[PDB]
Amino acid sequence: IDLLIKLARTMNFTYEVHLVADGKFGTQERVNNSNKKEWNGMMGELLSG
Amino acid sequence: KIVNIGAVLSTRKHEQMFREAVNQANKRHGSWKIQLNATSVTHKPNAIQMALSVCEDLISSQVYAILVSHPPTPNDHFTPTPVSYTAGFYRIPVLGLTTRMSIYSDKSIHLSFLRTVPPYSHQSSVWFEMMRVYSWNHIILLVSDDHEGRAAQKRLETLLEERESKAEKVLQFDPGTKNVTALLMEAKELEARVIILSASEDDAATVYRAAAMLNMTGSGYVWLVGEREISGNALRYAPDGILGLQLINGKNESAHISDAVGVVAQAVHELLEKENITDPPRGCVGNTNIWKTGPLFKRVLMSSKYADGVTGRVEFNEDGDRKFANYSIMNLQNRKLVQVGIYNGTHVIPNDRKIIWPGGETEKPRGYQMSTRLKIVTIHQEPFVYV
Amino acid sequence: NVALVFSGPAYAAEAARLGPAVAAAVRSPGLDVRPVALVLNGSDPRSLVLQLCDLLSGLRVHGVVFEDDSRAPAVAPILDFLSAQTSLPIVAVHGGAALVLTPKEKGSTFLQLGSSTEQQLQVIFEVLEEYDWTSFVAVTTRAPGHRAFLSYIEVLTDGSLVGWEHRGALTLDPGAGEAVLSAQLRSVSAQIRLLFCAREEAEPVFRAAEEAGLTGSGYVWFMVGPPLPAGLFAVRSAGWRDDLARRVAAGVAVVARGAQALLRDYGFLPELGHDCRAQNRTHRGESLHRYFMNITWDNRDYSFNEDGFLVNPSLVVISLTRDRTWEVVGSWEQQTLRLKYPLWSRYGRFLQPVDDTQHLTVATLEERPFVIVEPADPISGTCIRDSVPCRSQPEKRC
Repeated sequence: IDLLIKLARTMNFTYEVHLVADGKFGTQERVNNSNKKEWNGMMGELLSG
Repeated sequence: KIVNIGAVLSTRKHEQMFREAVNQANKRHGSWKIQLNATSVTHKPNAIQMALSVCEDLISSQVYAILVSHPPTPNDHFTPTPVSYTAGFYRIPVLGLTTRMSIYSDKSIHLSFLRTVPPYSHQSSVWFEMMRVYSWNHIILLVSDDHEGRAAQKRLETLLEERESKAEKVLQFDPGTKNVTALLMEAKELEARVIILSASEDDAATVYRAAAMLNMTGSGYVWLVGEREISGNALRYAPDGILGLQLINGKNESAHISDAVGVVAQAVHELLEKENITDPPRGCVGNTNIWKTGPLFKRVLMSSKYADGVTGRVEFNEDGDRKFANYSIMNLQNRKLVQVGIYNGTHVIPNDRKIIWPGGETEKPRGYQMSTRLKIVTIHQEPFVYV
Repeated sequence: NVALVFSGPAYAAEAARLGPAVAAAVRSPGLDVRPVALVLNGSDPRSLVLQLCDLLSGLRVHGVVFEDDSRAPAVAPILDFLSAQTSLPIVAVHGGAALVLTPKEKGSTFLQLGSSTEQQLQVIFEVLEEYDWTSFVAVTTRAPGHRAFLSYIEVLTDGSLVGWEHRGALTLDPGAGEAVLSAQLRSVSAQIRLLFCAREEAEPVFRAAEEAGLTGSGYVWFMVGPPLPAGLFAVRSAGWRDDLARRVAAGVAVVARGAQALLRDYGFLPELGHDCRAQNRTHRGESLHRYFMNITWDNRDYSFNEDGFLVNPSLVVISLTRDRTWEVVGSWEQQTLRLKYPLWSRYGRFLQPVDDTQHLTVATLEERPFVIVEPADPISGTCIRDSVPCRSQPEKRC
């Protein structure tokens, strides 16, 4: 958080910190319910938008 | 000893200038056995009427090709569908024109359907190259939920998957556009301003009207759009900065058929070979066997070369389509069309007139915009991020 | 009133007897079934539109069951347009009108009873791992739908604990030459070959395969499409079973239930097909394919996709015997691979070693720190990695 505040002042951007839905990091997690696989956790949220 | 050509035209008046067109067919290259007959009928009101009228008149003369064109009434391609089935099952060649649809592209059903006019789905090629000179990086596109609409999306995603990092959004909408607005504000958050539309004639005007109350047609936007939504009722309710497309010889069949007939005649000279040239089945009162020499010259027919008519470069690819056709990019301003460029397989831009853009701005507006506020995620780790 | 349209001179004899026979086979309340037999001949698209329309105008038949003799599927599209034109549901039992047709014309009520090119790829892969046939080579020819064929190949091998290996060619030209076909056929790294060939060009490639030296029982071929080398298998989906009267009874069962789907909401008999060309209007059409989801008969699901083909069939794999006869070798009933002719003694039944002598048997025992034998995991269904199968003297153990 302290490092993040430093970047915001330097590059002049605003933010709104929010937590993650499921307390897990990224993982490929290939499953049979989908075609090949889909990202889960923090990593999937970044790609979703 | 007699080579026959069959065709179906639009009107009885169109049956008057046909004989003028076939008059010069005999006086052509060689004419070893080129002795034609009229072999033409009109467009039946019903598809079932056209279904059994193909054999009784055109096949009765034992023709070796069929010419199909759009009916005078702007309906849903009433002419090609009955021909493509009866003649297709007989493996009889058919030449198409004035019908540009993506349904007659896959060879799963319509095995033999070659046409010079490119389909509506081929417009995607000009969109990519046009934005290259203007240096437009990433785009968002709107596609009607239909096979015709979905074909353009497939072509685009095989072209910007190797030389580009895909598109920002591929959001889609139902053809029954009724108060279609809920997805507009979704598009008005990614800062692209370079949206692309490929809908039909009727629904395109609905999108423009839905884009009016949300100031979606203001300055800083560029609308790279297709062809059909410039005419019809889509002419009204449209912004003043459109970049629509065009075809040089669209809706013209008198010159096309004269150019098309000769291409068949050139391929006839290659038919006479060591293979049997047995006449196709006579009539259709009774017959079950399918002749074998039909598919034996489809490659010959599709590989023909003919330097006369339109651009003198009528070359047929694996599908039914010409090569390096001319589109001649249009432009719209104050309820009037105007030419601002020509496309001949490569990007060509003459000075012509200064390009106008939506919102009244006379300069070229870059579509990119940047949002300072951005969302951030974090996790619960004790020494790093307390909660 | 259902139209029992047939095809073939041999079908005329049984047309009369099959009418009353199937009338009492299936009975439903508030529904009268009066099958009408046809003794028409000729495949020319005239009786399919002249006298066929005569039945619609005069007989006023609702629901048509089609039967064909020839295996040529070129006549299927002709009735495909007709079904979408008059909005009459047409069901074909077997024959030429059995191959799939995707995409179909909009607003079409064509119903197909067969197997597509997607479920067939699934079922043959279970048999491959059943007999430990992981290594394979798949080739194809110039086909209207080989693009979806090749794309679906790698999806199957993308998973599973077993590590698949794949190889194959792109196409072959029978008219290129005998030496030409064998020239590119040498690029093979497996004993199993898969092909997708048309009916007309099926024989020349098979005949040219003899010159390659690949015809005996040491190599196997899997037929994907709908002088014969040994080891030929095919999928029929009960094509050789259910006889004829039982098959034609299934078609009238779904049609009868098709009405009860819409009469339970409201009792109305449509008259769309009462006239072919008397009315110059075809805009009146609704719920053409909105029915026929939950159709149950003969303890088998008859669910139909949006395209109008069966999605839950009873597939059976057919094997070729040395006496040039076709017989069943396994069953695929609701995603089950119970099979027959057990797989013990690998490189035994259906696969011989043509050469090598490198198949040397090894005897072993169990001593805990040196060799460890434990049963395999039932959920995985295969030997764990960093392990070898150990047949006993038979249950596979790692």
